[PDB]
Amino acid sequence: KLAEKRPPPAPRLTFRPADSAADVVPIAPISVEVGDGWFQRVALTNSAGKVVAGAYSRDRTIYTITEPLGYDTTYTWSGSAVGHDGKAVPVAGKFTTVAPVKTINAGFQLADGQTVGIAAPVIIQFDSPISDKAAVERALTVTTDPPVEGGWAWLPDEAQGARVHWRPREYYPAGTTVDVDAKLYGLPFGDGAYGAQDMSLHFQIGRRQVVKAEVSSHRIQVVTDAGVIMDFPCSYGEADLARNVTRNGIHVVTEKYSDFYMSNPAAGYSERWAVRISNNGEFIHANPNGCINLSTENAEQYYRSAVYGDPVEVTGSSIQLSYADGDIWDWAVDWDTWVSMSALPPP
Repeated sequence: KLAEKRPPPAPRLTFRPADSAADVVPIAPISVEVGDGWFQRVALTNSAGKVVAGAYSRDRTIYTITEPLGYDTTYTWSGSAVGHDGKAVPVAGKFTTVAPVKTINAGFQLADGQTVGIAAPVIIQFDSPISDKAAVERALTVTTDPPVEGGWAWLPDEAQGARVHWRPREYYPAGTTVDVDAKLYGLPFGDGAYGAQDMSLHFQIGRRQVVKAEVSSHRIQVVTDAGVIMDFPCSYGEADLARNVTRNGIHVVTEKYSDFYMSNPAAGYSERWAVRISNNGEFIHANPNGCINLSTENAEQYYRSAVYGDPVEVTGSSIQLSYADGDIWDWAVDWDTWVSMSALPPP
């Protein structure tokens, strides 16, 4: 004659990740939901007391974290959720994120905001080898305006570590803007290594400028949208021996010196108005070898015009630019060879 009804349910809390889990990836989904009830308060702190941000998805059945976490850190839940009957039951729990075997840092070779020439590669250099290069490359997106075809390619690791290069197939159209996103935080690089940090880079391609360098011509031409703006007598390597041959193929300008003191394989010299076109010791500069030599006042005027990433098309030479010459050799190989240095299939 009285009640005899079985009570309304207890709230059911489901934790992702679950209580006491270790080796949790710092960008994994982190949540807490309640059925048969709604949350009254939820918070997540790390071991040091820093709240980690999150918001409740509607009809407060779920609370989700909205910022990445750290490595080798233990996180605790605190809160309560009220059931049907009105009594509140605690939201308490723990977990711990991964400590990686090592964290592999990386960096771009250009700065955000840089304006570069129509042949600049995007260079990402790491400070360790990389076991799962495909996993890392799949974390790379390049977005161009206008959109342009290109590819990622891995070069042989340097002493500092592995390194990957992005090249357009044809030259960038002058003015193109470039956005590079590397989502490497919490990404396993394999063999227990993890990305150190997400990286992003914004830069612009500058004015179109192409150097035409036909060795048999004893001239160099500098051509922009204004046409031939420089046609200089010059001279190239005598090509007696191989050390004095100007490499064939499309070079990239990297560095330039008003006034410079160098010593490295060729002999050793100190010069003026040098524009470096290879890490092998080739320059456009003044002579008053390997290099392209101009009069001092023609070397100066070119030197001022030049920009990182400008292409230098050398033709009529008998040794083609190569890995053996150091960076930048990315334009000395056909496209099918470039897509073949991707750690992924070749669409």
